[PDB]
Amino acid sequence: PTTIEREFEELDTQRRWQPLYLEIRNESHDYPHRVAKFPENRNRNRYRDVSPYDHSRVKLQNAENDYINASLVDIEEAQRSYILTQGPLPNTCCHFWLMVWQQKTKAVVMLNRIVEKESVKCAQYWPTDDQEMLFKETGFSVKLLSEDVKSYYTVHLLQLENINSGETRTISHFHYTTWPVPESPASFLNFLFKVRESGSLNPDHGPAVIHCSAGIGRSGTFSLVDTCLVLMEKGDDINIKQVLLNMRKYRMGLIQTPDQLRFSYMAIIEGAKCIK
Ligand SMILES: CCc1oc2cc(S(=O)(=O)Nc3ccc(S(=O)(=O)Nc4nccs4)cc3)ccc2c1C(=O)c1cc(Br)c(O)c(Br)c1
Repeated sequence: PTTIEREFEELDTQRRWQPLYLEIRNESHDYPHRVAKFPENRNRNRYRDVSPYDHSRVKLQNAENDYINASLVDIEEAQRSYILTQGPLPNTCCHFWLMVWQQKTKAVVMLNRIVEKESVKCAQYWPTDDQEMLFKETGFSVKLLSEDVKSYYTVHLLQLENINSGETRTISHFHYTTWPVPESPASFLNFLFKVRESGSLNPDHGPAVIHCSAGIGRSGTFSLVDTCLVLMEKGDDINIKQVLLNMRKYRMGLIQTPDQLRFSYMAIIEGAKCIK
């Protein structure tokens, strides 16, 4: 039994998952997010209570308004860096692809459906058929090259084209389509390591773009499990609470429910076991 397994059982029998999440909420530092609250940036935010910090937000270079609801989450100890962003709005899809191009991003990880519970959680920012999707505001076009439909997720091969220079880039779109938290981390871990197998999270590429609806809940679960697993391969005894609080310095409110926190503990334990 490892230290993480000992702690996981202690929280389970003592039923201390909600006070632990309350501790993480109370110890979370607040950072200024002034740019997100500008009146001109109101239509660029999906939710009023979700904003990127000024010190870690991703800037759209050489644009009139450089703002996008996206945060660069850097973890130097794990040599990992993700871009956690919101589900693009119909008017911010052009900015979403401008960010992907400027940051040299290789893959996009989508952990939500287009509609969920009678509500649209994300705009259709990529084409579903052979028709080209134009984004004249930033000068980009997206074409669907291939699609691999699996049981719980779908992988779309996309072509991001700079319509002004003709340069094209292949983007791997990993779309997890069956997020309820899941009762078992087997499906989530196999989806995460399929993203790992593509080499998209490797340092020779730009930061991968992780996003759900708000980009803090399910995206925080994906980033926390992946980062903690990398830190375990380095032989380091990790403090999952401290790792999560450190990532919360780059984007507010990572992990939204105690169940998401408990699922992150399960995915880290089962993920490290599958390597053994
Ligand atoms: C670490 C990623 C990962 O973690 C998982 C966890 C489960 S689980 O929740 O059922 N838990 C589990 C399942 C099996 C074991 S086990 O260690 O007893 N068996 C095996 N380990 C490696 C190959 S067979 C230990 C824990 C299932 C599947 C996976 C899984 C994968 O699907 C997976 C594993 C590898 Br290695 C890989 O290269 C890729 Br791609 C995906």
